[PDB]
Amino acid sequence: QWALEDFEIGRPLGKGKFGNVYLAREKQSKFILALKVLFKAQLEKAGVEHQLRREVEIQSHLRHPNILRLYGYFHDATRVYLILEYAPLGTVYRELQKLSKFDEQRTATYITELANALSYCHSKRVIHRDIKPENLLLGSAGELKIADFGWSCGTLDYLPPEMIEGRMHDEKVDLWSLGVLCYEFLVGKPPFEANTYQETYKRISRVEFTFPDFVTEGARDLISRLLKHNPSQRPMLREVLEHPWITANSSK
Ligand SMILES: C#CCNC(=O)c1cc(Nc2cc(C3CC3)[nH]n2)nc(N2CCN(C(=O)c3ccc(O[S+](=O)=O)cc3)CC2)n1
Repeated sequence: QWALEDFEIGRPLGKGKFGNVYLAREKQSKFILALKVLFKAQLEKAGVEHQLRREVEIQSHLRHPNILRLYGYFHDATRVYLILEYAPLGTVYRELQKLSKFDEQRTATYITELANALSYCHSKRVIHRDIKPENLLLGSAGELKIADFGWSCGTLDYLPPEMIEGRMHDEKVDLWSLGVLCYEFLVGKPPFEANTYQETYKRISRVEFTFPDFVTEGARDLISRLLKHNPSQRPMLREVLEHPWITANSSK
């Protein structure tokens, strides 16, 4: 229903691996949106042609203030194009490099907007992975918005134990990500970082992490409760919005 000639591309937002994302205005009536171009190259270098083709199928059937929108897509002879919502204030990874580490007010609010988005995703029967600071955009008001979802290998940093052990995984995976994220926001780095898979794999498998002095109790109690090896004993996100440290610092 769309084509490359209903759009006017502007400032290059990001130059990535599978393509580029540009600021674009729908010339029909001047709508500001993010337009990502995925070439057949790289994409056809892997079998991800229909791998991230069902990912777009999941994206469209997804409406949420904290979930980045997918308006549509179309195919070229060289590439494919994705019409996405524009997030004025970049990624959380960028804000994280400038501030190095977040406080408790900001972090508690981020895991709140995330718990809501994940809850909606589970109610809509959607399992998510990959969720990391590189995949989180800020809106006009700093509204957190999750992206990618093409994954709905690489750096294991944000993968749960059951997933790397090649075993079974369910909805409780997103509550491990919530734990790893909350740590990274508070500390500045993921709780299982390293220089290799074999080390990170061991560390993530053994669930071996430590706390800097400044990260406080209530935050420790939440990161700890969230980062249990077994898929159970991890609170359902309904219970994570309830946590005292969360509520005592969050926004709504
Ligand atoms: C500071 C400041 C002001 N704002 C920005 O500086 C700012 C705003 C923005 N607004 C957006 C983009 C989107 C779309 C979902 C893209 N919605 N709202 N995006 C970015 N980015 C996104 C992309 N960036 C990447 O590094 C990349 C990632 C994957 C990727 O995959 S793809 O297969 O090629 C290829 C590149 C890095 C800068 N940066």
